[PDB]
Amino acid sequence: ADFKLQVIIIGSRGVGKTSLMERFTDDTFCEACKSTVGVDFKIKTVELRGKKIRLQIWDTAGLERFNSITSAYYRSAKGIILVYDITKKETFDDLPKWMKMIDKYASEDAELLLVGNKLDCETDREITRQQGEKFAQQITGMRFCEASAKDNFNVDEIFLKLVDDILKKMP
Amino acid sequence: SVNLSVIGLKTLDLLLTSGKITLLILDEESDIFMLIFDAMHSFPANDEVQKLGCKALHVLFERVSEEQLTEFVENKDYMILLSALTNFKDEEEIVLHVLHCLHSLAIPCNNVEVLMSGNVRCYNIVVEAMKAFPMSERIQEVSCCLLHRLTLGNFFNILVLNEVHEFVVKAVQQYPENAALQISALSCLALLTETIFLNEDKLFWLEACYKALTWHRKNKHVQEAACWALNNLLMYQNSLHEKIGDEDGHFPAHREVMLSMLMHSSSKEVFQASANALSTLLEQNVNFRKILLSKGIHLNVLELMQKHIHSPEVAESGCKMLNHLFEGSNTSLDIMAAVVPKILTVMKRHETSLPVQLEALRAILHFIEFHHKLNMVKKQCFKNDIHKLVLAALNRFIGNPGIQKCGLKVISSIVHFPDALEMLSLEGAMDSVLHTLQMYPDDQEIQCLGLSLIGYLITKKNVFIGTGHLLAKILV
Ligand SMILES: Nc1nc2c(ncn2[C@@H]2O[C@H](COP(=O)(O)OP(=O)(O)NP(=O)(O)O)[C@@H](O)[C@H]2O)c(=O)[nH]1
Ligand SMILES: [Mg+2]
Repeated sequence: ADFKLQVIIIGSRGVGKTSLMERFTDDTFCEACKSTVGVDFKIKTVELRGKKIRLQIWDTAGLERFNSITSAYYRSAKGIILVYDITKKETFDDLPKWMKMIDKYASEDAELLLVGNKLDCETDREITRQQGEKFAQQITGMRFCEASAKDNFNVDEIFLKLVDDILKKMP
Repeated sequence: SVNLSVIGLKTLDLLLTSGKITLLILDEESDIFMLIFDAMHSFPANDEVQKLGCKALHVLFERVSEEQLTEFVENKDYMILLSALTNFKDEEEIVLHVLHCLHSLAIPCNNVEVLMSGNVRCYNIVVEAMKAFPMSERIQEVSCCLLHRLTLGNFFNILVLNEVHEFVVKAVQQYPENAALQISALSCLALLTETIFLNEDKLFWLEACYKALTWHRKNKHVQEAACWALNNLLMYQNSLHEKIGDEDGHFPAHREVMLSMLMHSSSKEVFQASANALSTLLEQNVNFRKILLSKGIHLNVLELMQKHIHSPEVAESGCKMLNHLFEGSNTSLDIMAAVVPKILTVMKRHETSLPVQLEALRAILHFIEFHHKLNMVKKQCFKNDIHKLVLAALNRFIGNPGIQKCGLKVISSIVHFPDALEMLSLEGAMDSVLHTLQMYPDDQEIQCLGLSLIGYLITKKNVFIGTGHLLAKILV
């Protein structure tokens, strides 16, 4: 138990954040995953860089009714992930609005990371893998990695490369 | 030994109740907890292997550690919770002990967030409180004590899961005699009332809290919790201010809060809670702020501040209660004459906290032949040295603009006493007004209030040549 981390995970409704959450901690997938009804922990302690680092994942809801509830955690969130889908450009075309929820409340050390969900059928994706790289035009924090919770593809390097760069941002 | 381990557990279940063999059992090379866990892992699906074993952990978890307790959430809690709740969702003794041991290990803060996580979810407590006991006292008492223990800074999980902010209320209204149930439930409800009213229902807390105020009269803890929950209810749902009162159909809760303040006088905590309770009572009523005045409660709260003189919280609350009490009360001269040096003693005893002087300054304003009476009144008043207290207070707090208005109002009021240009010139006041004027130039209210004071504190000593340049610049 060296440090406890405060990553948040935000994104649209039914995109797969609650899917992508447990695939990293409980390693369990389920197509019939119930949408989260608020904020929710998921504890995890990973030893890295000579330090057993604790991790608090805060899966937010995404629905309009639960916009104000989740707002109290961004000002204490250390890292910040944004997850978005591929069939639904509408799940992409509100990322400045999500950024509007980011920029109004995020702190200085919020290292953004975008992630396309469900990369199994990217040929039918409404969004190109380069469009997010075309969306990567934001500040130096913003990164990108397409992935898939179903195929369990790169789900660690989502969190790991983030928390590595977070601990890299740590002195 | 599926038939000889059960009797060994039965011997243990009878042995552990004696106590002081327990520490000898811990002081061993057995790892007795690991023995019990290996046993329960070895023998699932067995009432006697499960129930007697949990009754054991029930008393055994009371004295282990803080860190092995903090260690145990690795996978140990997993065995108990999972097997018992899931395997035995109808075995009342088992869920009772399962809630009991979980409540016992719910002590360390590093365990609570594990208990409120996504994998380990402490809302099986709700499933128990609904299903396994709709009519059992022991299960409800233990579960509600657990839920009160769970309330760390993660309130927006417990409250948002509406099966907690409601089920606790039904638990309160069900059993109105269990005192431990009261001091857990009302504390939990006072900690959750803000977040649950960020989202009739307000009728629920009030009747239960009133009956709890009346019935468990002799106990202190239940009435600290009661006055706390009532205060924190009415200060967030103003619509049922009208639902109480000495009139018919109402609750005369103010009488009960006054009585509870009078009873447990020796405890500062209950007086703190009762003072905030009476404050928020008076804050939205005008009939109440004459009866307690006629009931002499001001002398009593003065006595209580004279008792707990070395404690700033109750001083803050006593001045705050005086504030809402005298909010629009005509007064004879004898009142303020007796009162004031007690309050200045309260301030010079706690001459460090902004709020204990915020509310006190907000209260003291109300008081400021009959002329001879006023003469001796103000003379003894400056003998109690109001002026040093307030001027050094503004000196102490360049911030806190509320006192930076009100204490100025007080001084401008006091300057109509013949000692002022003698004693405000035997102590000095004008430079503080100047430093605050440049501190608060933009505030129109502070500017206009302090400007007459500027005109009331300039003598030939202060307007001596060279010293008027700052005054000239600040006036223009
Ligand atoms: N094919 C595929 N489907 C996925 C993937 N991730 C999520 N889904 C689908 O998307 C659905 C949405 O689940 P969920 O995790 O609740 O999405 P969410 O936006 O996080 N909802 P909430 O935040 O409210 O819990 C899942 O039930 C699943 O069917 C993925 O990687 N591949
Ligand atoms: Mg989800």
